[PDB]
Amino acid sequence: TFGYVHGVSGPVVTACDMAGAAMYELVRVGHSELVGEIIRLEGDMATIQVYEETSGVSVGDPVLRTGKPLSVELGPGIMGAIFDGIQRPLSDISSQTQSIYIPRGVNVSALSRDVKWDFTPCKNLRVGSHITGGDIYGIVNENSLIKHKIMLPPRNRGTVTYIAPPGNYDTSDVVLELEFEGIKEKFSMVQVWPVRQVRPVTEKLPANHPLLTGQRVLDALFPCVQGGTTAIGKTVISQSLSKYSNSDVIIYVGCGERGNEMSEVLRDFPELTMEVDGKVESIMKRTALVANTSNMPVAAREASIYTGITLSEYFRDMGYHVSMMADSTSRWAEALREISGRLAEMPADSGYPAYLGARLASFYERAGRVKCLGNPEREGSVSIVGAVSPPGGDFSDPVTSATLGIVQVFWGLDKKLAQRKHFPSVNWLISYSKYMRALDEYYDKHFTEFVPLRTKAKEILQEEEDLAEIVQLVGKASLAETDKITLEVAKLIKDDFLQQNGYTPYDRFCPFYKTVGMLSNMIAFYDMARRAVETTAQSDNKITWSIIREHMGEILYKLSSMKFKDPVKDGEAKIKADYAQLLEDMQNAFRSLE
Amino acid sequence: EKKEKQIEQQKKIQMSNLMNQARLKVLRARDDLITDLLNEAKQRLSKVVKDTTRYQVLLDGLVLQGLYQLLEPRMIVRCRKQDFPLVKAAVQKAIPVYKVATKRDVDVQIDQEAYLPEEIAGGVEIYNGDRKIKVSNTLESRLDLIAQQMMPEVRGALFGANANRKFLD
Amino acid sequence: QAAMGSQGNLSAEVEQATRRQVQGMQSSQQRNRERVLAQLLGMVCDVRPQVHPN
Amino acid sequence: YLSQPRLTYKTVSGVNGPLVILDHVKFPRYAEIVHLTLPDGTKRSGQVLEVSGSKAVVQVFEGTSGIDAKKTSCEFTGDILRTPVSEDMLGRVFNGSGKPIDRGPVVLAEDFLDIMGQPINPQCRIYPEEMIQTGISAIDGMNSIARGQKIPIFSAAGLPHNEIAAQICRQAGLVFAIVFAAMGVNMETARFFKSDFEENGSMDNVCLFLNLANDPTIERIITPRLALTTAEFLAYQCEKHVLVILTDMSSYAEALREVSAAREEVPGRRGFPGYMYTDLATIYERAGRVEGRNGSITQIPILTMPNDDITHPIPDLTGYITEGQIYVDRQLHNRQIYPPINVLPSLSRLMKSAIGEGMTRKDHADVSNQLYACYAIGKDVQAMKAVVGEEALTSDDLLYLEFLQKFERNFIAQGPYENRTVYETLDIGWQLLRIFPKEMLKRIPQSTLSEFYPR
Repeated sequence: TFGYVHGVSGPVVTACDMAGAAMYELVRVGHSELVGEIIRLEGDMATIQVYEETSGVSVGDPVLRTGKPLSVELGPGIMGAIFDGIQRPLSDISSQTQSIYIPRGVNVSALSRDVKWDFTPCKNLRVGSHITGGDIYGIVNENSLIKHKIMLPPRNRGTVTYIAPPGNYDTSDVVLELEFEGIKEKFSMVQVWPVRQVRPVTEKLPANHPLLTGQRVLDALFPCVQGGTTAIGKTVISQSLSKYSNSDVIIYVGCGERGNEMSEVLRDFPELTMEVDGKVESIMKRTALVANTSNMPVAAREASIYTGITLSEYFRDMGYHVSMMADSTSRWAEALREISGRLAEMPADSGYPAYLGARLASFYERAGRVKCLGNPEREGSVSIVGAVSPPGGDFSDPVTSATLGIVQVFWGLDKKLAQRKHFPSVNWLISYSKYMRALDEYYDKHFTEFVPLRTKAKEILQEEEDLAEIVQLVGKASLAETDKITLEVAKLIKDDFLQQNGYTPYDRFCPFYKTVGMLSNMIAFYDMARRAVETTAQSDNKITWSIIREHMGEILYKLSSMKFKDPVKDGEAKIKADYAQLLEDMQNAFRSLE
Repeated sequence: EKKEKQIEQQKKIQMSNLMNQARLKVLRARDDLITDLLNEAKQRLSKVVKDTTRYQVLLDGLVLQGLYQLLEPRMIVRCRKQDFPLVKAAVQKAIPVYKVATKRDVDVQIDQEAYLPEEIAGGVEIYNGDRKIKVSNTLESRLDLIAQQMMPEVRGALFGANANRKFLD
Repeated sequence: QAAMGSQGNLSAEVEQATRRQVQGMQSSQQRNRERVLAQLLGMVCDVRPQVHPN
Repeated sequence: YLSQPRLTYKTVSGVNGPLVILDHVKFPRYAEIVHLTLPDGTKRSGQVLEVSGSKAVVQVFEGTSGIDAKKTSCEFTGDILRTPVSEDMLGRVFNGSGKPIDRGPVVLAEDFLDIMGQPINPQCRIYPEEMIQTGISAIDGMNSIARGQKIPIFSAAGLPHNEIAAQICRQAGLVFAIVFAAMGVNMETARFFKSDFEENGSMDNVCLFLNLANDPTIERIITPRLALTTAEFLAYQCEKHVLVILTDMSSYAEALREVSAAREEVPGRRGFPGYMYTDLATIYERAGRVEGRNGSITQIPILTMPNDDITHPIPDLTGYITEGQIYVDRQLHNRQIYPPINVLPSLSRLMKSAIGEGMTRKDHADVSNQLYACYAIGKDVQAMKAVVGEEALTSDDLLYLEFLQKFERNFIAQGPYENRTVYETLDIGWQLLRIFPKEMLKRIPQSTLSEFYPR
């Protein structure tokens, strides 16, 4: 029931007199209730990994034992809240203490126990019916948007002997009491699930709906579907992906990033607005956060990825389409490197452990569209977005090549354009998306001419990477004029189409008609240029690429002006009314040449 | 017109050093007021050595405060030649207190071979058996402990509180 | 003569600024050097022995 | 209060490098402060790195030379390392341990703050949005700094990184205390920041912590902690604006690799310890604004990349904690450019929301994005000129080489006493963008080109 500190070294506390304590269960190290897990057992002792800085713990200090592993409180009151790695609400610590500091070993409920939520049961149930795990026994209007379907915890079943009437309840008032073989158990609105155990589900379905991002890269080139696992101002693309998704729940985490980058999140996220049926609403009515800066200790950083995926696994099981943004994945593996370095564990490659190919695997493979466990016919889905952060600009670090064997979509920055910002780039040697065949039924239905555009837009780019090595060696001399165009539309795509300034108001979200509209006008220009060379080639009036630049200098700026269209201040059919006029001036700019 | 600019720049240094030695004169003359405050408190603590009954219930705690810092089976007390009739009357009062506390046994004696200096002005210095660990609570180690932790309150009481320190008291 | 003369005459107000606040901070010392000395003698004579982690 | 008396030990059961391993210690506390007395009578102080039952491992600051097992006292204070802070330490010169070397008195404390830091809730922090006009056109017109940004000056050995920094302290202001911390610097650099702050007449606002090159090495672990604790006192309790200058943060990590070597942990990347990320994140993250307090800490550390490698573990782990960086390169230093600031790997992650309409000017964000793309292109044409020669270059690529001769002399190259405003920097930046015709500025929209280009 009780222990004593035998010795500390950083965040590694060795405690004596812990005979029957388990692995990965929590304790309370020290006089001031610092939480900490158990990562070893040596006869009578137990080596503790601590989630707070241990400066000031003496020997002989009490180590109180809990009977549970590391777990989160899943219930009503998650939407809008901001958590750390071990799920302490930073908005309830900023008011209960009235101070700007987080105390050491502070204890507060992760969900507020005083506020009253309205309860409305499922209407297909009665007093005396059989209930099983995952069965929804009540719906709570958490806010205007997200109904909060109270479900039974998995590994629980019985027969209903008491269910609460429709009224206002705080999260401790007992609603359900199921009868089992003998034992009866009384239930609440808050369930407790361990952050390293996967929440059970009946079936895992193939994913087929496109998850639409805001970037022109990975919407056109490397697409992602509702349930896929992607990876990638790596931190300015990451949170500009989370702020513009078409999901139901946004679960942003930050796994060890800069401090004033966490000040930018909690300033822009409440002030964002999202349209609903007539009204507009704030997006923090559907968005939970996990706030972990690099300032915070290294064990609590590692559990900030498990805290994010267990929140998004709970809201999947209601039937929603959540989307988890797992920012700074390589800072999470850096927490695993430092944690195992304190335990004298033999590192395999570059100081990283050997189980890094399993710990990153035990995260990404909780995604995917599922058929939810329980009777009222639900279908949920989690889409995981990573954010890889390779050290030193070298792409053979052991976090990338461990991720390549796990994820389904992957796009990474270039080799040359890593220290100098040209954002985004492509890196065709490892970039891929295996959902390119699984999105052809969608593409012919709604856009129906984009897939002929994409194969040519990948053909200009895959041919310029051949020619750029030879212009760096020959120098534009062994180039017939039909290839000096492909050097220049690929310069026009990688500067104007692919390159997206995500922190300007006119490009923080690029809708998919605008991406196809931007791609239609360039591939039309490539077909009108390469006919203006090839039809006047062997005889005189040889229209080269040089002649095209002098007379059409104002039109290639206007092709570089297609990204300055704001998709809100301008219309949807106003942008398309200004793209076709660029086509009718592009068609009238080669009739002057021929 | 370069020797002109050289003097004006050097005048900025001569202004800055006369303004710098102004501060350190004040801050030394503040640190002399504290030094004569502890010097005033030491001799007023040298009128607590007198009256022999207030000092008797001061060594009663000062001996037992050594016996709770180290919990050892053998300890020895090293005191002055003057008040050795008082430390013998102060050690024996602790043994009924120290033994019912902690449920331990003990053997405590007093050094007769190497006394404290007769300038220490009171206090006791409890060793253990092998003389390797030592607690030192004279009146001067008690003065130079509680004073160093009370320089926040001594500064606010003697020379007025800071005006621009808004938060945290 | 305006460089040497505007140093030493400024060095008069350097040494006149200090004596105004040296005499100020030692006039506030004598008011309550008995509020502190009733305190830091009372806490020296207030020994209280304990044993914190068993 | 600590009203118990302190246990003085004489049980030193092993010395090994910079460590002293005691034994028979009665309930030792982690991160404690001891006070060792050597046989000859001198005193060093140390800190506990590990307790295990009855034995402690003391990290002696001034090195363990002369410390034996027989007559070496170790008085355990029973407290973590607390520094004395006040407002009258603005104007003093302390050494790397916090002892004064201005021939003056000790600090009379207003409070006792724990030097290791106590972290701030991210929910109650203000985002740094108000821009600091630093004068220098390369770190203002393209890499702007806000009040509260942690931003290092990456440099190497020999480059004028201590003259670049002292220029910012003369020129910082909006569009103000200084807490300087010298770690392992030479005598001629500490002579330089002193004589610059003396001559400027701002010595009543500067608090210098000097750990010179012959000052002991393991004091450099606590020297940026002793300086930043003063800053977090002067900014959050005194409501002042603080500029913290941590020069040669490379000399932090070589004294941290030193203490982990003889401790024999698991070494990380290039022999540096495992916990180097969260240790520099302990230091760099003590910055920014908070809610309800009008003070701020703007951090400018200074590095030296060894062999000018930006992929060394000191600038690569610093670039993951701080918000942008300022790069000082060697190639522009040989070409007599001051300041030699390479804007291609430089960055300010707080520039995007600190500039714009209503803060500086309408066209700030568009000029810097175009001055980026012209310098990044004309450095590629210069490497294409080395292959095919000067003759095989088109007439719209004798413009990009025209830009580089006028970018690094009229915009970058400044002179150490120019206080160029944020409007004077931009008005330089448009006469460089009139080098090109209007139909090549492809990063600037039509709404700003119709107003700002033709003059």
